[PDB]
Amino acid sequence: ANLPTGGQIVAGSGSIQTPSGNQMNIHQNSQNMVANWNSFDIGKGNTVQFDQPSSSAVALNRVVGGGESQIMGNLKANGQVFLVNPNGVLFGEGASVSTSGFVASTRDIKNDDFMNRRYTFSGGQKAGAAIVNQGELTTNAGGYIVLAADRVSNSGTIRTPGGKTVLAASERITLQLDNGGLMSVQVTGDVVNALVENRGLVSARDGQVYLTALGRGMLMNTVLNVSGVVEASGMHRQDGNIVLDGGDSGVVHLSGTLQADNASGQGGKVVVQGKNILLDKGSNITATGGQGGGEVYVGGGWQGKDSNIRNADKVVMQGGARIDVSATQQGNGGTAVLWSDSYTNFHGQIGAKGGETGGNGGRVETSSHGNLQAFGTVSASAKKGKAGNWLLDSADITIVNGSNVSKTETTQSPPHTQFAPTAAGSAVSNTSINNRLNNGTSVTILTHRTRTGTAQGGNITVNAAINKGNGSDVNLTLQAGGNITVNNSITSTEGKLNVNLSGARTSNGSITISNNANITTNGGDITVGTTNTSNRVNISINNTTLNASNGNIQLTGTGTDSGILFAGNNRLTASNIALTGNSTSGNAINLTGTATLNATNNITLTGSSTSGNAINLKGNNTLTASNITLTGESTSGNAINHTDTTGTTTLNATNNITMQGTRVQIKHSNITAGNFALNATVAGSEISNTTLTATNNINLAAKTNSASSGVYLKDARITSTNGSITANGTATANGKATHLDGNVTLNASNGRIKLTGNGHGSASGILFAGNNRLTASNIALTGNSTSGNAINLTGTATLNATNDITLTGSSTSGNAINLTGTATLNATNNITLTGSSTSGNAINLKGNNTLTASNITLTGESTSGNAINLTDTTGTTTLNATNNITMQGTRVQIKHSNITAGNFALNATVAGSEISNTTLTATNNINLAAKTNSASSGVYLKDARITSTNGSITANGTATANGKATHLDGNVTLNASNGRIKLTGNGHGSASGILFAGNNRLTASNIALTGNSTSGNAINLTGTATLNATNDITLTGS
Amino acid sequence: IQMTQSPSSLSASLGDRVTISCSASQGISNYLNWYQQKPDGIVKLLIFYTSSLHSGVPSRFSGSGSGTDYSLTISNLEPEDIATYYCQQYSNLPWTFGGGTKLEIK
Amino acid sequence: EVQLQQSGAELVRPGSSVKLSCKASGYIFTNYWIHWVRQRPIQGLEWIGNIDPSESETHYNQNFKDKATLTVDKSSSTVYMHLSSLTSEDSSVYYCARGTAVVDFDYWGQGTTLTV
Ligand SMILES: *[C@@H]1O[C@H](CO)[C@@H](O)[C@H](O)[C@H]1O
Ligand SMILES: *[C@@H]1O[C@H](CO)[C@@H](O)[C@H](O)[C@H]1O
Ligand SMILES: *[C@@H]1O[C@H](CO)[C@@H](O)[C@H](O)[C@H]1O
Ligand SMILES: *[C@@H]1O[C@H](CO)[C@@H](O)[C@H](O)[C@H]1O
Ligand SMILES: *[C@@H]1O[C@H](CO)[C@@H](O)[C@H](O)[C@H]1O
Ligand SMILES: *[C@@H]1O[C@H](CO)[C@@H](O)[C@H](O)[C@H]1O
Ligand SMILES: *[C@@H]1O[C@H](CO)[C@@H](O)[C@H](O)[C@H]1O
Ligand SMILES: *[C@@H]1O[C@H](CO)[C@@H](O)[C@H](O)[C@H]1O
Ligand SMILES: *[C@@H]1O[C@H](CO)[C@@H](O)[C@H](O)[C@H]1O
Ligand SMILES: *[C@@H]1O[C@H](CO)[C@@H](O)[C@H](O)[C@H]1O
Ligand SMILES: *[C@@H]1O[C@H](CO)[C@@H](O)[C@H](O)[C@H]1O
Ligand SMILES: *[C@@H]1O[C@H](CO)[C@@H](O)[C@H](O)[C@H]1O
Ligand SMILES: *[C@@H]1O[C@H](CO)[C@@H](O)[C@H](O)[C@H]1O
Ligand SMILES: *[C@@H]1O[C@H](CO)[C@@H](O)[C@H](O)[C@H]1O
Ligand SMILES: *[C@@H]1O[C@H](CO)[C@@H](O)[C@H](O)[C@H]1O
Ligand SMILES: *[C@@H]1O[C@H](CO)[C@@H](O)[C@H](O)[C@H]1O
Ligand SMILES: *[C@@H]1O[C@H](CO)[C@@H](O)[C@H](O)[C@H]1O
Ligand SMILES: *[C@@H]1O[C@H](CO)[C@@H](O)[C@H](O)[C@H]1O
Ligand SMILES: *[C@@H]1O[C@H](CO)[C@@H](O)[C@H](O)[C@H]1O
Ligand SMILES: *[C@@H]1O[C@H](CO)[C@@H](O)[C@H](O)[C@H]1O
Ligand SMILES: *[C@@H]1O[C@H](CO)[C@@H](O)[C@H](O)[C@H]1O
Ligand SMILES: *[C@@H]1O[C@H](CO)[C@@H](O)[C@H](O)[C@H]1O
Ligand SMILES: *[C@@H]1O[C@H](CO)[C@@H](O)[C@H](O)[C@H]1O
Ligand SMILES: *[C@@H]1O[C@H](CO)[C@@H](O)[C@H](O)[C@H]1O
Ligand SMILES: *[C@@H]1O[C@H](CO)[C@@H](O)[C@H](O)[C@H]1O
Ligand SMILES: *[C@@H]1O[C@H](CO)[C@@H](O)[C@H](O)[C@H]1O
Ligand SMILES: *[C@@H]1O[C@H](CO)[C@@H](O)[C@H](O)[C@H]1O
Ligand SMILES: *[C@@H]1O[C@H](CO)[C@@H](O)[C@H](O)[C@H]1O
Ligand SMILES: *[C@@H]1O[C@H](CO)[C@@H](O)[C@H](O)[C@H]1O
Ligand SMILES: *[C@@H]1O[C@H](CO)[C@@H](O)[C@H](O)[C@H]1O
Ligand SMILES: *[C@@H]1O[C@H](CO)[C@@H](O)[C@H](O)[C@H]1O
Ligand SMILES: *[C@@H]1O[C@H](CO)[C@@H](O)[C@H](O)[C@H]1O
Ligand SMILES: *[C@@H]1O[C@H](CO)[C@@H](O)[C@H](O)[C@H]1O
Ligand SMILES: *[C@@H]1O[C@H](CO)[C@@H](O)[C@H](O)[C@H]1O
Ligand SMILES: *[C@@H]1O[C@H](CO)[C@@H](O)[C@H](O)[C@H]1O
Ligand SMILES: *[C@@H]1O[C@H](CO)[C@@H](O)[C@H](O)[C@H]1O
Ligand SMILES: *[C@@H]1O[C@H](CO)[C@@H](O)[C@H](O)[C@H]1O
Ligand SMILES: *[C@]1(*)O[C@H](CO)[C@@H](O)[C@H](O)[C@H]1O
Repeated sequence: ANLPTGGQIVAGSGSIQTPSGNQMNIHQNSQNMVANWNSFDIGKGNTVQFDQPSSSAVALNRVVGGGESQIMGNLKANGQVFLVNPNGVLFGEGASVSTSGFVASTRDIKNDDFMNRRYTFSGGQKAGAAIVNQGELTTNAGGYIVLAADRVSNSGTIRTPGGKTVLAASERITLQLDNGGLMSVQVTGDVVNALVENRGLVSARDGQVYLTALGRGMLMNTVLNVSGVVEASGMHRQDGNIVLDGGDSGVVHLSGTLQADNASGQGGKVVVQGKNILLDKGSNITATGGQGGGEVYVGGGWQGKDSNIRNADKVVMQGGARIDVSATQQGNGGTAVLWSDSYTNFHGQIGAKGGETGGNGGRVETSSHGNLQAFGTVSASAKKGKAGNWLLDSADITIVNGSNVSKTETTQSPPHTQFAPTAAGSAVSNTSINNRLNNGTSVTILTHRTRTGTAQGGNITVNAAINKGNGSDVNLTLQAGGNITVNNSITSTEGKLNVNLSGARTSNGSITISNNANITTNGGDITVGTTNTSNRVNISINNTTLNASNGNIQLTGTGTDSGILFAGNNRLTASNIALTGNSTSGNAINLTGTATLNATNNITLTGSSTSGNAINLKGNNTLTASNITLTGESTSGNAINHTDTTGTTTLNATNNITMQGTRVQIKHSNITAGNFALNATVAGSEISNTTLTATNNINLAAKTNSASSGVYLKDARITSTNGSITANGTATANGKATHLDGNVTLNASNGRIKLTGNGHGSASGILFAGNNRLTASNIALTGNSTSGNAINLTGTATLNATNDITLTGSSTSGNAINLTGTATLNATNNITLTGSSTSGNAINLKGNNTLTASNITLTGESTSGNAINLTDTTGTTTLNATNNITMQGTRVQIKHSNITAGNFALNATVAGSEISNTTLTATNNINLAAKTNSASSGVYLKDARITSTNGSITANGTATANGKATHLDGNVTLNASNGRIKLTGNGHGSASGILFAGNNRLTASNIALTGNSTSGNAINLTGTATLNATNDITLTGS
Repeated sequence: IQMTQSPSSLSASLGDRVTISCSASQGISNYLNWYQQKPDGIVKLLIFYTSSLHSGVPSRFSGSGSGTDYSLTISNLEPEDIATYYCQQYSNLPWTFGGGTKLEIK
Repeated sequence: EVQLQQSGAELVRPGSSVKLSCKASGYIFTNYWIHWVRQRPIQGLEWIGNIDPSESETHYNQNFKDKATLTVDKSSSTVYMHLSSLTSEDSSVYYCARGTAVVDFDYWGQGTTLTV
């Protein structure tokens, strides 16, 4: 038997008695008292009992002599017991302490502080003194056990249910008590050779465990070592059910098991912080929960951004080490975090599985601010809930094949040498991420550029295939601050693999998918851009196939020299392929090689460049989809240039196409569309060497503000099997509103053609050069201009209308309708040419023109010129009409013409009409009316040979001015053998009536002449006249 | 598209150099007509396009400008000119008109 | 000369409807579109809509989209402006104009008074 000796009460009021050799009793009366002891030793079988007024009653046993306290017996108390021994304290095997609160400390506490309930411990300890616990230390519910020393070891068991267990190794330890319980502990001050080791069991269920070790040196020496069992089961305490701290120095080598489970609710919170933290093979940190997983933190918080947890410098997870935060029955999985600031080597297993009967998967983050070695396995799958996430973040990360990276975990591994990283560049095994996609867990990889001067620019490099042949729908997002260089397939056969190769929100890098890095998603999305963050990211692509199957492919990014560039042979199969690009000097979209963008629903390409081209396709690119839309804007270049001396652009729309841009320069294209439609709004468009076939309506609208022609077609064959072509050109400059050139053929066999050209200023209207073969069931050409021509067909033009042809023009000073070339306007039912002018001519046929139809109706108005003018010293105008012909205007001048008609009718209302050198045949009546108000002739016929097979020639001239009312001159021949000839001439002033000169042969059945003049000759047959009639001849005048 | 006129009214003397500036909400290239409405209610067109005379227009009328600013000038003022000069843009649908500038004599 | 004859003064109670006529002569009726411009009292001019007699194609200002309607009769060379649900606010002088495309409103009608 050995009981403490030298007991002397220094403060407070209490008695010390020894009723037996093995029994020692202390009676406490005051709330606080300090007792100084020469030696505090309890032998085996000896009992030291405290008799205290309450559970909050306070007793202190400060050892002031002897050596290390040797406690082998049982110490029991109804209140709080504090033992201070600078020489250290040892609890042997079988020793038991059971108090309402117990503190063992090697640091002395002043008496004045103690009576004032100020529990602070600092200094006064013997160098190297340790507190070793091999027995059992237990307390009542709400009790606490604290061991603060230079070194603390617990090879026995410690049990503080519902309270706090604190093992600190620091110079100054501050304890805050209230109402007999422990509220907080303040641990500060580094000490030499600090260490707190726990090889036994510590259970603080529904409480907290703090194992803080603040060391002065230990560059690589063990400052904290837990190899036993630490249990803090219960409710998820926000301060953490288990909290470790390695201080600013040392290595926290943990080999035991930490448990913060909750069978009935949410698991506890486990936090492990320090400088260097290594978890051994047997580490079993578990934070599972019945109603949802807890939380685990190794080296810091999420992304290291939690201010309550120190960020570790290096964290190593040896193979076989396990952290489990998965839900057990039903609920969401917890969070497991591995953060370091320099180097993280991870080889262990992390479980963040959701509840089996319900709940989503947890989240796992394995990120290092410097070098990252993630080679272990992670499981955040959910049997019923959504997939979990395995997040990674390093300086720069490169995916590698397999795990044969000469890792140093257990073989040829001296102790704490794993804290010396060797593999520069944050390699990640593709095998790990392969299993992550295979087990229904998302993978997310980020970087972030470090300070300037390092080679860690924040890049991602895929140097290994990434596959997913099993599991439910998963995601995989790679968002770096540098490059997204991909040089390996990312395939998925089973399920969906939604790839998002994003750039960082403030990234200044680019995305390159080359070396035939095919990405198959078996229905998953691919979003290589960001979407709208104005994130400057180039998307270079070379022999990369993007198969989305049933997913949607969206690429976005802005590149000053090249927004999105395509090279080699690319294939992109998806429900919707949406390309969006921007540039400043280069091409916003630049497809150089073969690009086969096979889509089922919609292709959309969008671009905008200040000086370069928005959309610039020069490759052998094929784009087949239901709806393809190319929208671009360019200030100095081209919105949509597809020009290429060798490359051909094939477009196949099952439904319709729409292209928009400032200038749309299409070229060498072969487009099949449902309802094609361009729209250029700045610099017009150009269709050259294309064969654009569309089942239905085509709408080519374009406006040009430059000298370039608005709708410039050259060697284009544009057909509409069932619809109509409607073109709408507008030129505000000295260009042409609509310019047709070269071998152009337009077919609208069941529809219409409407070429509308609105000139401005000196601009001409619609233009025709070369050979233009427009075939349609209805042709309509509309033009409007001021000084140039509203409508002009200088070049050969062929028009075949099953129903009719209509031309309309309005020219202020130029010619409204001008035909200075071989025009062959064949039509079945009707042809009408309407024009109007102020200074120039309304209709001016010059070249060799033939206008075949059943019905021809010309009309025009001119203030000072000639409305209907058909004359050339070489050109011959032929009009072939089965039924009536009508010509109406102010002046009608027909020369060198050869007209055939069923019926015929001129009508001159202002300037009279002139027919000369013509051959006009019309079976039925040839009524010619003309009224002139100037000195020009009313009806002026010369060298004309007019024939009426079955009809009657009728001329009716009125000249209010002094011109000839009806003047016939030269070789005029009139055959009306079956009808009547009636020429009526009304002169005024000094004007004559009917004037006959030259040689006029008027043959008919009945010949009637009528004249009316005031001062002139009513009828004046000056030259040779010859009238042959079979019934009678009538002449009258005044 | 909104049209701007300034000043809303102007007073001057016979034969004085008259200038009616007409600023636009944006660059409308040259889609500008200068209608002159006599006080009775007859509305003509004087300068279609920025500077392009109409038929019944004396040589005194002449415009200029590009982009956002345009002006119509009557070189010699005679009492026929007294009217309100609505400058009209037609670049963008719907077409709009100016606020009118009455040209009063003094 | 090219003339744009309209109807005389038209006065109705608010909430009524009036069909304004624009009769054109001296030019090819199907060679230019007819315009419709309102001069609000002491507030500046405004464009209502146009109809092209060639095909009766119409573009309407959105403000008058439910307020006005245009009809054309090529036989009489006339374009008829229809209105509905008139108020005192719309009481103004309504002009019809001969619009080409590049010449715009080179001739205006005499104008009718619509007091409502
Ligand atoms: C405690 O820490 C030491 C460090 O060397 C290790 O060897 C033991 O295995 C562990 O229990
Ligand atoms: C975690 O616990 C398991 C089983 O309890 C053990 O196999 C691992 O070694 C330890 O890390
Ligand atoms: C993910 O799934 C794979 C199946 O390939 C399994 O091998 C891994 O153990 C698991 O993590
Ligand atoms: C990532 O790779 C790029 C080349 O694309 C290099 O410039 C950066 O230095 C590196 O971080
Ligand atoms: C990844 O692969 C690239 C070639 O694609 C090589 O240059 C790097 O050294 C490697 O890490
Ligand atoms: C990357 O890892 C995968 C595992 O799916 C392997 O197939 C590739 O050979 C390696 O590059
Ligand atoms: C998985 O991917 C989908 C899109 O398919 C995204 O909405 C979810 O946020 C991600 O988990
Ligand atoms: C992307 O790649 C470029 C080289 O073009 C490098 O300079 C940037 O640092 C990285 O983001
Ligand atoms: C993309 O890959 C899927 C895999 O199921 C295949 O069905 C498609 O035909 C291919 O384009
Ligand atoms: C890339 O991924 C991000 C999330 O990191 C998502 O917001 C963007 O929509 C996708 O492009
Ligand atoms: C596409 O592939 C070819 C050869 O197959 C290579 O020359 C190009 O560099 C790459 O883009
Ligand atoms: C994906 O596509 C590339 C060409 O872009 C091809 O080389 C691969 O075989 C395919 O899987
Ligand atoms: C990538 O894009 C940058 C501008 O963002 C351009 O300067 C480079 O030439 C291009 O490769
Ligand atoms: C492509 O986008 C269309 C938009 O209507 C959608 O209906 C399809 O399901 C998608 O693939
Ligand atoms: C970025 O890209 C978008 C998409 O077209 C464009 O609107 C912005 O102008 C350009 O900066
Ligand atoms: C289009 O792409 C090519 C690459 O072949 C580049 O040379 C041109 O500058 C860009 O416009
Ligand atoms: C393509 O986009 C159109 C709208 O532009 C949508 O209506 C279709 O459903 C889609 O395929
Ligand atoms: C597309 O194919 C043509 C001829 O087949 C070749 O000349 C172009 O170079 C290629 O883009
Ligand atoms: C997109 O294409 C579909 C047919 O695939 C059509 O129904 C839509 O109207 C169009 O926008
Ligand atoms: C357009 O694309 C279709 C497929 O829908 C193809 O059959 C036609 O031959 C091509 O014109
Ligand atoms: C494609 O464009 C046409 C043009 O009329 C429209 O009718 C279809 O609805 C759209 O898909
Ligand atoms: C063209 O557009 C029409 C509807 O406007 C659609 O019916 C045809 O299928 C498409 O080719
Ligand atoms: C051109 O595009 C515009 C929209 O900016 C549309 O209003 C016109 O109808 C089309 O010709
Ligand atoms: C269209 O093609 C012709 C001859 O094929 C060439 O002369 C033009 O320059 C191009 O636009
Ligand atoms: C005009 O002639 C050229 C000669 O090749 C032909 O390619 C075009 O199709 C036709 O318009
Ligand atoms: C074609 O475009 C003109 C303006 O250039 C417009 O007035 C017509 O209405 C449209 O058909
Ligand atoms: C245009 O042509 C169609 C049939 O082609 C006819 O029905 C219309 O009367 C004519 O204007
Ligand atoms: C229309 O054509 C004539 C010659 O036929 C020419 O003299 C005019 O200048 C033009 O407008
Ligand atoms: C051709 O023009 C005539 C003139 O009246 C008209 O009646 C027919 O209907 C049209 O085919
Ligand atoms: C009638 O038209 C000819 C050319 O066809 C022109 O030379 C004359 O000046 C005009 O009166
Ligand atoms: C024009 O020709 C057609 C042919 O039938 C006739 O019906 C009209 O009366 C005539 O004007
Ligand atoms: C003149 O016109 C007739 C029918 O009007 C036709 O048969 C002849 O061929 C053409 O010369
Ligand atoms: C042409 O005009 C005549 C009257 O002269 C009429 O009978 C025919 O029907 C029309 O073709
Ligand atoms: C010429 O016009 C007449 C009526 O004047 C008509 O009957 C004949 O059919 C047409 O040839
Ligand atoms: C000639 O034209 C006039 C129009 O002034 C018409 O009234 C007569 O019927 C026609 O012969
Ligand atoms: C002149 O005479 C014709 C008959 O020849 C008559 O139709 C016109 O009305 C009259 O001016
Ligand atoms: C050209 O101008 C005419 C007016 O003569 C108008 O009817 C057409 O709509 C416009 O294209
Ligand atoms: C694959 O890697 C090679 C070598 O670095 C590179 O040349 C290719 O561009 C890339 O796709």
